[PDB]
Amino acid sequence: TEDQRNEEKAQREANKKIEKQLQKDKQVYRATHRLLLLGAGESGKNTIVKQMRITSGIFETKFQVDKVNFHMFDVGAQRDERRKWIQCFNDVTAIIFVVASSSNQTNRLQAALKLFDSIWNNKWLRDTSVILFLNKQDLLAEKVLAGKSKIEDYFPEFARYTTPEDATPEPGEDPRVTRAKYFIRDEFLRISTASGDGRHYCYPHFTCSVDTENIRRVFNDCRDIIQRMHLRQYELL
Amino acid sequence: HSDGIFTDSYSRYRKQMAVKKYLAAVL
Amino acid sequence: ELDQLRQEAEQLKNQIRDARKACADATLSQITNNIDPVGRIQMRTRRTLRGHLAKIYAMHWGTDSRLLVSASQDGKLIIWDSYTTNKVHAIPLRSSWVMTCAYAPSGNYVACGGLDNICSIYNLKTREGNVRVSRELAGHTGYLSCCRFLDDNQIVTSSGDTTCALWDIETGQQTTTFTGHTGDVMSLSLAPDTRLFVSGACDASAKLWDVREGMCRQTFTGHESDINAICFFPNGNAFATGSDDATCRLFDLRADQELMTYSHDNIICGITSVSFSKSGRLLLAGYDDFNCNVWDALKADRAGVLAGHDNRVSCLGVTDDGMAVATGSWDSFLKIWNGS
Amino acid sequence: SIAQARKLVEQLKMEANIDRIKVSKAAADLMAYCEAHAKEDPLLTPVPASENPFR
Amino acid sequence: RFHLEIQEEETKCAELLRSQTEKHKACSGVWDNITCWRPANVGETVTVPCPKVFSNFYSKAGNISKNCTSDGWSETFPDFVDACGYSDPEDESKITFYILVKAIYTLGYSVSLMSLATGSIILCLFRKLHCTRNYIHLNLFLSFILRAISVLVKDDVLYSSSGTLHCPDQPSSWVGCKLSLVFLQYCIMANFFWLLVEGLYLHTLLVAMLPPRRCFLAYLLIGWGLPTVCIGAWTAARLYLEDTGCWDTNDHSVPWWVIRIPILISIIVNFVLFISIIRILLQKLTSQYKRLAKSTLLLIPLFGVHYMVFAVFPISISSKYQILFELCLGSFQGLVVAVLYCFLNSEVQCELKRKWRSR
Amino acid sequence: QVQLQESGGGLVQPGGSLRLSCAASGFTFSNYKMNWVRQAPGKGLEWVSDISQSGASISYTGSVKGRFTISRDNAKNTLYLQMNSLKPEDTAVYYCARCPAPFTRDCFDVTSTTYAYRGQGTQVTVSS
Repeated sequence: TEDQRNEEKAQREANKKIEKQLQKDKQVYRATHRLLLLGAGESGKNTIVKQMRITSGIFETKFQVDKVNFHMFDVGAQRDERRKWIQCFNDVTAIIFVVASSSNQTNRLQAALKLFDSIWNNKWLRDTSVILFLNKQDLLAEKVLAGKSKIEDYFPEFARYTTPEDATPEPGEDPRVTRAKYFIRDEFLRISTASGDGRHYCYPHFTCSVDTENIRRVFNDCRDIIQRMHLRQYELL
Repeated sequence: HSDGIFTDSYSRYRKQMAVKKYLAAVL
Repeated sequence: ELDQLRQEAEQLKNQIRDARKACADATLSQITNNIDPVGRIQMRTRRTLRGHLAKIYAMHWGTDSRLLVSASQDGKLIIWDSYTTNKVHAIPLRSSWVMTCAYAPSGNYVACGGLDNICSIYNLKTREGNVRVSRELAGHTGYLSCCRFLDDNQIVTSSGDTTCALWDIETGQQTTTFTGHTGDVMSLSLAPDTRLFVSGACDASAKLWDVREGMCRQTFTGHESDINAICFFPNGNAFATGSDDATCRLFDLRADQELMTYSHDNIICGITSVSFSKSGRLLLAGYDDFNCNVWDALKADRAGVLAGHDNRVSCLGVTDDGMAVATGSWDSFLKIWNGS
Repeated sequence: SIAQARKLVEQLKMEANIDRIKVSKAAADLMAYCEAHAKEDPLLTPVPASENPFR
Repeated sequence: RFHLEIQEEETKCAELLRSQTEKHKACSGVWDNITCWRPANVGETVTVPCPKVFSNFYSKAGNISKNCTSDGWSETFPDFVDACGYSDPEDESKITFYILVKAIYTLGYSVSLMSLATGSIILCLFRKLHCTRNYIHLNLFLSFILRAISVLVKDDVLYSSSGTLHCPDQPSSWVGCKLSLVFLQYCIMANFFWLLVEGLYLHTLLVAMLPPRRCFLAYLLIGWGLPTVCIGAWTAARLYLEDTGCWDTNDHSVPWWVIRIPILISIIVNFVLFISIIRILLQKLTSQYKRLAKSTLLLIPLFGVHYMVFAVFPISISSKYQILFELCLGSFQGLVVAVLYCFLNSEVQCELKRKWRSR
Repeated sequence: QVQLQESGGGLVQPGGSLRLSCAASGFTFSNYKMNWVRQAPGKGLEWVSDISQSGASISYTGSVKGRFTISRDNAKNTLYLQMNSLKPEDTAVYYCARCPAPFTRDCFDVTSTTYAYRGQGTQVTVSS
């Protein structure tokens, strides 16, 4: 059996070479943050990913912020069904959810609200935080001036809504648009708090799809998600 | 640390007891 | 027009369901009184293979019961050695998301396929040492879910756009395309004679296919929710499906009826992967209740729990020789069992 | 529209014309295979330690 | 050493009255008043306090003088109790206090050892728990165990009443007790440095987004090597400077500050890290006070901020209450660290339950 | 095979009354949440109102709340959607949509053209 010791040693050489090849990619895999970008197609999703830049199923997007690496997995040419290929998106740091506030052929906020409802309560997504981007907020300024607009009929609960005092809107706009804007954020926060699991949290934001602060907001909310995740296993939260 | 303080106090008291006993045996 | 066609379709469906009801004579449990239970099968981990970063979503055994390939969603493809827990290849991938792999029957090729919609083929000939992607197979618009080798020069792929192909690695073009599903095809297993292959789809329907003509032969609709995993009986004349409705079921290719179903009250969660053994007596079944399981094809009763994992189990492949039973969870850890 | 309905109708047409076999007749082979492979499957019978590579 | 301090003074003047006996001094240096006098003529007398072999305060620095006559030292004008007597009337309560505190802290350290013997092995034996955080926790538990063993072994080499107290002149027992004292000091230092790196880890996971892979070796460095250097900076600064007996006493200032400063620095920096982490948690929770109080209570023992109070505060408060605070209440830290980081930790109970169900 | 059947409808004046009944077979009716998805002509699939396993949570699309109500009865193995107080802007085909995931309140595909667990629905026409 002396003809096997040499081959056993060669196999051990291969094994140790392979473990050397894997322990270096250890840190590479643990360094980057996986972000799943998601949302309705008719939003400014493509504009957002194009700003992040400056046929395949998944369009990669790598970018560095403050010398931390982000992999943004924009979903490419795929079907409308999301029940299956979302299950593999449970290790991602966060799910960016870009939703357009276009209160018009068919309503977009109710469908997107239902989709967020399905995302929130999913069994494998109970630990992945969601980052909400309410786009087209400036369009509401020109949409509320029509009079009998689509903002007061399709959501009659807005007809008797009083704007929160602690909420300071963007200066330079009438309180009516601020009311109509914070109404949608309240609609989303109702579900985002009504779950009560406490293992994952939402983050609402307002953006116009053309500005540099989108990436900064993503980075800040990812850092907050990481901080709360670290506090979690210490039983501090 | 406090343990050094307690040990110092106990050692001083033990020496005090020993010297008191020695002079009691002598005086 | 549409009304007449719909009425014809529903009448044909009524005829088909009546014919299927005609085939039913007695339940499989009644005629299996003489079948003794296999007993509590205390199975323990013989070896455990550390080395995967993220979750293992699929794995395959080699055709010699020695080498096994294990896909991971960290961007790696490790070719183990079950005898000594050694790594003989650690070939990386150009797509991070891997949803399936396959080890060629000759033991010379490997495949992979995920959300990239490309079924890369890796050549282990290695006339120069370093492995190469021999061919990338493109043409799918959904996402690859399970690819298996008919032989060294025919690979069948399942996609999420309701389409099963049948490629040709020599030329890289679909010989024939199998359409007729409704939802997402996500698991297919070739026959022992490699002549036909089943195909379960997320619409709760299986459809036996064929690789010569290219037309569906039988269809099955027994599950009440999206199907998850499927295999064949070692004889090749039966196959057990497992779907997300927290049930397991068994089929036959000629009886066309639910021969014998498996369930229990305390299960309220679906099943993720399925495999048989070579005696056709041990349905190993990886559940998402953080542990694998085993059932009997003739008893439908508990026979053991492979509870060693910390997440779901997405892959569970018994070896060709029947000696060992690999398994791999979303805990990024892989185990080998052998009853003793 | 019409093409999809025609395809569904033609697919369902051949599904009604299939061989009919009693469930007992088809099931008689499932346990026959098991009893033919009863003493050879390592997970059924106690595997010998000498020939077990996982010793 | 307890009654062996009289033999050396007898020997050092034993050569007297041997070569000086030729001169017929009026008052020969006889062994009177447990002071080895010297022969001298009439009128020679030197006032001396209590012997330097004791050199205690005695609440009075008196002197002892005699008179020289033809026969010798006829009498001693002052008395030892009158000049430099102990004059301590509260010994009957001090004995009770000392024995009570000793029993309390020895039982506390014993039960801490009993708890952490399981506490360390639970972390060590389970593969799924092997992370950097659990490695730091295992090191902290080991440091508590080391401190408890060192303190429980100090008393044996110092307060063994079961012996005959003959105290042989061989110095090997002295070297053994010195070794035990050095072990105690090292264990105390390594215990106060394995609470600092707890704060360092918690404040690094919450600010830096890229925890370097080589910081575990650095953490082991501060945890073990630095207290070794501090001991080296103590023994080598005490071995030939304060070459006293078994160094349980800390009368001199130099061998006390050099061992207190590496404690006070750690306490201060751990406190400031604690307030920073409280600020971070408050800004997390600002967008409830019950959970904030719960987290603060859960985090006080881990950071060891108990030593914050009664250390910065002046030690002029009877110099006794801080003994009760630390050796009686604070000594229970091992009981309130294993219970809420190895016993009532959710991530460890989640697998103790399956272990208890599997067997 | 999972099947769904729907009934009801017919010409009704605006502001009238109507009721829609949903019959299911081939599966247990308690496990799955059930909701109503109506497609107006030339429009995408819209969502209206859902009822969970028992009926504890009921929600409506804003354009429909205040006039319509839903009901679920496991014993009768049917679903009810009362459709009174009509408007001339909701004439549509109704699909008694089923969600595929059992024993859970989270499931994705409901409003899509490629979904499988939906009925042919019934046409509801409202005109003067």
